[PDB]
Amino acid sequence: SVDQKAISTIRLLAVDAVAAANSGHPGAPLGLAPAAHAVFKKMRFNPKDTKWINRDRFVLSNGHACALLYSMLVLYGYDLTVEDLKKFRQLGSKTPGHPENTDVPGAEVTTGPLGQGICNGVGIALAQAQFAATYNKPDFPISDSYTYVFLGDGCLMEGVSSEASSLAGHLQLGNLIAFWDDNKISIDGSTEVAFTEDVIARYKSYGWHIVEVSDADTDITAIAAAIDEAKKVTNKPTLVRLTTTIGFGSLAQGTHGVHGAPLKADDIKQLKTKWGFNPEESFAVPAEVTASYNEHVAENQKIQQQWNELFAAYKQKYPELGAELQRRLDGKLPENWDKALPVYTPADAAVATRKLSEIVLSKIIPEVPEIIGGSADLTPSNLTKAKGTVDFQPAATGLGDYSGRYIRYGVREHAMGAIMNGIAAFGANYKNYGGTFLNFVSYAAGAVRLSALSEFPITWVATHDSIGLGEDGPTHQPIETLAHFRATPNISVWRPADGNETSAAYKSAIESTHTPHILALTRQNLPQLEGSSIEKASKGGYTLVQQDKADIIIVATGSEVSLAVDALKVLEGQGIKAGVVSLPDQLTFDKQSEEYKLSVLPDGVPILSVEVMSTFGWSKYSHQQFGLNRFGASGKAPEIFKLFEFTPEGVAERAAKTVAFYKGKDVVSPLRSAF
Amino acid sequence: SVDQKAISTIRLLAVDAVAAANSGHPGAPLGLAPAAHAVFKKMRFNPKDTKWINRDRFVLSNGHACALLYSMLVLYGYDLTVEDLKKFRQLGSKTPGHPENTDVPGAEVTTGPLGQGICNGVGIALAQAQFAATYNKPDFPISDSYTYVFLGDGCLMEGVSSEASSLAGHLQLGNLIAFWDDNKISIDGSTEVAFTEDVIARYKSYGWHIVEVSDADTDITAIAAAIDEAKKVTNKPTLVRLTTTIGFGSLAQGTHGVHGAPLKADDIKQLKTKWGFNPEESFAVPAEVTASYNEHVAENQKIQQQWNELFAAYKQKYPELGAELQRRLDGKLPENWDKALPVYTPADAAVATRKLSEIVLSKIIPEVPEIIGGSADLTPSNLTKAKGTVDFQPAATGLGDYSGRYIRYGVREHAMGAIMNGIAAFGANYKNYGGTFLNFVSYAAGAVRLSALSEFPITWVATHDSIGLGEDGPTHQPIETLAHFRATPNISVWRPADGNETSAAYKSAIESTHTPHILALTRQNLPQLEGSSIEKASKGGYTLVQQDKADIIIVATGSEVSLAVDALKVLEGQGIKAGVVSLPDQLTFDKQSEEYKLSVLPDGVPILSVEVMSTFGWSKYSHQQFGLNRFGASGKAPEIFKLFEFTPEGVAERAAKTVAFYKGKDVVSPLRSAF
Ligand SMILES: Cc1ncc(C[n+]2csc(CCOP(=O)(O)OP(=O)(O)O)c2C)c(N)n1
Ligand SMILES: Cc1ncc(C[n+]2csc(CCOP(=O)(O)OP(=O)(O)O)c2C)c(N)n1
Ligand SMILES: O=P(O)(O)OC[C@H]1O[C@H](O)[C@H](O)[C@@H]1O
Ligand SMILES: O=P(O)(O)OC[C@H]1O[C@H](O)[C@H](O)[C@@H]1O
Ligand SMILES: [Ca+2]
Ligand SMILES: [Ca+2]
Repeated sequence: SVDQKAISTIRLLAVDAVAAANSGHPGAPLGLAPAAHAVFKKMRFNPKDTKWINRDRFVLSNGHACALLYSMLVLYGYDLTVEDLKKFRQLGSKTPGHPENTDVPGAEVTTGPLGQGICNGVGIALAQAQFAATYNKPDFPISDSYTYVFLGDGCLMEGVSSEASSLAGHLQLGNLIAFWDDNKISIDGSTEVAFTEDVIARYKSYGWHIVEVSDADTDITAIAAAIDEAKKVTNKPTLVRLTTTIGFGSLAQGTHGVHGAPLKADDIKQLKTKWGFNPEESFAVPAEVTASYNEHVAENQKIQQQWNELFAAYKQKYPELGAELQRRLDGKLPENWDKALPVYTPADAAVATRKLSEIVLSKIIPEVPEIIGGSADLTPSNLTKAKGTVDFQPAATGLGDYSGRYIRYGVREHAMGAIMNGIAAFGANYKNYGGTFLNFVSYAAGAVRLSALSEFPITWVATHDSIGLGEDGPTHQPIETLAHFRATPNISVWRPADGNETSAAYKSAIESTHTPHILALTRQNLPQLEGSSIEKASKGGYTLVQQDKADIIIVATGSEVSLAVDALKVLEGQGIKAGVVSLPDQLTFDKQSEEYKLSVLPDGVPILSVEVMSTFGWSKYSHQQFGLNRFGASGKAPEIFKLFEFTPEGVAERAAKTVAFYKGKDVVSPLRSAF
Repeated sequence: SVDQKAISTIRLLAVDAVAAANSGHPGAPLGLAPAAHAVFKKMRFNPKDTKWINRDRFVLSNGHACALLYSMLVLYGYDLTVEDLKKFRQLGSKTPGHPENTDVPGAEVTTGPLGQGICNGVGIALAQAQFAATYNKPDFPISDSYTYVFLGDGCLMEGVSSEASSLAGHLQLGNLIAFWDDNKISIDGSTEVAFTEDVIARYKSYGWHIVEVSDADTDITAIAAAIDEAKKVTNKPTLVRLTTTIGFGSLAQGTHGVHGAPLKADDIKQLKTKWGFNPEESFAVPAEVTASYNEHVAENQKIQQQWNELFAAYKQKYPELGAELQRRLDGKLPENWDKALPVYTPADAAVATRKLSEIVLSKIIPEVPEIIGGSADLTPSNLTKAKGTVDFQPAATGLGDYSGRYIRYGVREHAMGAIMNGIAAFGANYKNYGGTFLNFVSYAAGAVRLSALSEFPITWVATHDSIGLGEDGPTHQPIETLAHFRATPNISVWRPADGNETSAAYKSAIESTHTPHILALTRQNLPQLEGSSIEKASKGGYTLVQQDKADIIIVATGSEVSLAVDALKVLEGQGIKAGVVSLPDQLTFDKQSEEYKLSVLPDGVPILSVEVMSTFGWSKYSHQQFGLNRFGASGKAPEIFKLFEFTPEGVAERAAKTVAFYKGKDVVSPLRSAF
């Protein structure tokens, strides 16, 4: 049949791609080709419009199997060709060894790090439910799409998927349909060696619906029926158990050897002949298969055409919502939304930057409907919920509604991070955030790094940033955390000092389209600074206190800017003139012009950095660094600052030593380099 | 009764400690006091010998509840007093806001970051089973101890606990007995808002035994009986569901408000009067309670006395095993064990450092019985199993035995990290390791940081360290990873260049008693270096190529040392004389004398670093840094190195630019500083 020919075509494209690269993973593509064929036949999508907002989404959580995904995209006429398949895993190609959303048309997210994709799918489904609740009206199903996810045993072993699956079941996300590749093989061999849990029983315990397909090597009728069944269960996410043979068809099927290396050439020959293909030919695409797939594309394009007319009619019937929806689909924030950002003067009271963050959110959430977010069980500590908003919950619970804007993530930082990536991936201009203590953003590093690589504008509201949190002690106090994330490409790490800087940090975070943000915020109160503004802080780094005859410039962030200002006064009594630079985001600063940066960190003057955590990175901006390179302590915060000499006098002492160290020396800006 | 008085004493000590600090968590201590009383009465321990190897272990995974733990330790006469309780959460005290094994007598591990403790308990239990299988003989139950863990809803939400619980069930760890504080409250309020899964059904799906105690506020008879029942189930870990009221007894019991802030003074008064205590008195310890607890200590000390005689008799009956056991309990490695480390010459073949690591393990595992370890489903890629060894599995499976030495962790990096901490915490000189790709050590950051804070000598075998891995691409290629861990206090991050350096890295890792190790190892082959040795590499940094008239010194690690040596030859043709420094571990180097360090990185010469990942930290050792501060690429590894100009010519160009940049300048060692 044509369906059988399509499945063979998919299998052999994937195998041939791996063969050409002499690298990659043929096993899961061989095992999952029937399911991929069946799922894509049920999906609504336009290969010529990858951003249609009512498309079904597909996520390959077992991203090593990407030769399968690329084969589907090629067969369906996405902007990816057989010539691209021939360049699988080759430098600069459109077919990298794991799928990257920035590079691969039809890759919704970046997968390969196990466990992430299923969580991303939870986030796509969460966003779809919130979006539909916000916009759908009687006779106007603006959003009614599904989220289909493939995942393997490795994803099921990774704790992040447990977190997201518990939460998805709680949230009754009925438009999520996941498929477990139940092939009983991982890299170390049989799953009997390490993974003997009853997966199905676990998923039932989360409140998921289950469908089992006992012969997923051949039974596409049952896979299609499983999808139909899942669609009828509107209040539970569904897990479809696909019992497959890894490497189905290979001489080496059902073995770990078929997981992650190219097949032998003789094996590929016998695959081709058993399935009616020419063993002398590679990258065959039978015209029957193209025709069948094209029929499905044409039908999907007519569905999108009708959706476009539905949307036009929606804009007439619901003028205000229609304009809002249009704006969001155009990727534009509300005009002058930023006029809602709070502004402060030096006469205003001292405030913790966690509380300043609460106040920002309180003002901007009503102004910008595409902002949603939550906390990982730290809502009253991170201060991440705007008073008067409703939680995102299924209405059946009585605890919220899908139109809600505040997500109770529970104690699930890693899944929160990956779910945020999924919400961003949904599109529609979602600007979403997640709160935890800065030290526990580290629990989510797997996902955070992918926010950066995937270029998603997600935001971490990361409070309790330092030893300033006090008594909870060294298990809670960041040391390495900012260095880690600043050393990751494409992460803005804002550490605002005061009210105006906190508003600049949010302006950046919400306006972002390609760069994730971490906002490092304080437990303790900080004064409003003389010289701060949204305008200046928006440059990432700026001259707070200009001193034309400076003996030294002190560069600082966050809670240490006020400390630097106080140290300036101590230094004046010692006959030393200091300037102060505030550096609320190193990435934003780095992106400014060379001349702007040199106006902040000029030649001819020693520069001392002050920040109460690792000194790593700080030599980019300073000659000497005063930081904290040991773990913290459990005590009242001011006593910890005193212990480590982060006091006006301690900073002044190190500033005076720095001035003395450079006496008789020629000093150029830390911004200078040899190459 | 005396038991009722003990429970009230525990509750009120905990409440009074929080009150004195005006900080901390009274709710879970109030709810768990009955269970703590019951468990400690069943436990065998010696307050005067915290390291007795056959003690039962207790772990407080919900570490915020530590006022409870400290109260138990005080009541039982550990080296912790009521005066220490009065200094709860105060700078420098023995009663920090979360328990720290380095500081608190009777704290087996450091908890507070949720999810970690239960995983640590899995590791303690894994070690106990391996230890017992290794040493026990007929009539010689050298090891027969239990591992008791308290955990809350937060630990159950964290994915790391799912990973460890799946694995513990697979491993049939019958001496693990965990207790869930089922109080239906977390920081964000009712667990109904975020955590509605059927926990018990999930634990059954992992192969755990369950006991439910419906009134754990009062029913210590049922809690004791649950322990007895758990002890009869020898092939399953047990979860005991303790249905409690958070803050039991408080006016605010059963609310989130009682979780994490001090009680009101009037609330504490009514607690005291309801329980027969003086509301005017704080830190009361009724002498009846002390007497009852002392009886249990005296009985436990007689048990340890008899164990000591058993051990003496064991050494007579089993002379070889007895001497081995003695040596391990003395904390000493075998005499001259390091003579088994492989040594190489520059005439030997090029080898990947992952393969050199395999070879080291193959030689030292037979020599050093206290080495055990595993991989997170990457055994044939990390090369972490010595041929001929048996896996750690329950014999019932036929897949291994508890005497085995190789652990199949599955795709569970975070739990692997926390389990390693538990194995180290068991003691008996265990030197344990865990393999994954370096980029996915980041999944385990929560645990890795605790290895450092807890001072545990665990080892990560972290292969595929860079763009050198090639085709798997940027989702797999570390950039930020070494900077992150080097910026964490107390982590040795070894990046060996060749065979001799790899042996030095293992010598350090195995000899360690207080410092975790990460060994960053290559996929690709590297040459044996002229000038390397175990002796020199053991210093962390050393002069590989000395050049008395150097125009520049190139400092490098790992795969980039050979690159630097090749660049030296290119520079010679340009009339530039270079020296080369190899810096296999920055922490070990930093610990050398100032004079030694200056012999490696002298004044008066420009120094260029070369390492194919983040430049963060490198200014400690260099004036200019050539690194990789963007994500990688999917392609053949040599082509990626060429793309980013990590070639002999690219290094030479930057070296020549560095020499030119410092012409006419006075250059001092990067090791110099102003303070
Ligand atoms: C977080 C993470 N850890 C480790 C790996 C390395 N890795 C790639 S695939 C795989 C396991 C393969 O098992 P499974 O998901 O069952 O895939 P299948 O063998 O069925 O193809 C591992 C451990 C990874 N990609 N991501
Ligand atoms: C990894 C991590 N994330 C977040 C926190 C902050 N935190 C401390 S206790 C807690 C939750 C309390 O819930 P539970 O464990 O049920 O404790 P109980 O309220 O019953 O005392 C949270 C989120 C933490 N300590 N560790
Ligand atoms: O005063 P906050 O810092 O907001 O919160 C106090 C504690 O309450 C919660 O357990 C938090 O995790 C803290 O440990
Ligand atoms: O050749 P190796 O790098 O050891 O392993 C090749 C692949 O096989 C496994 O999926 C690994 O995770 C890799 O992606
Ligand atoms: Ca599998
Ligand atoms: Ca709880």
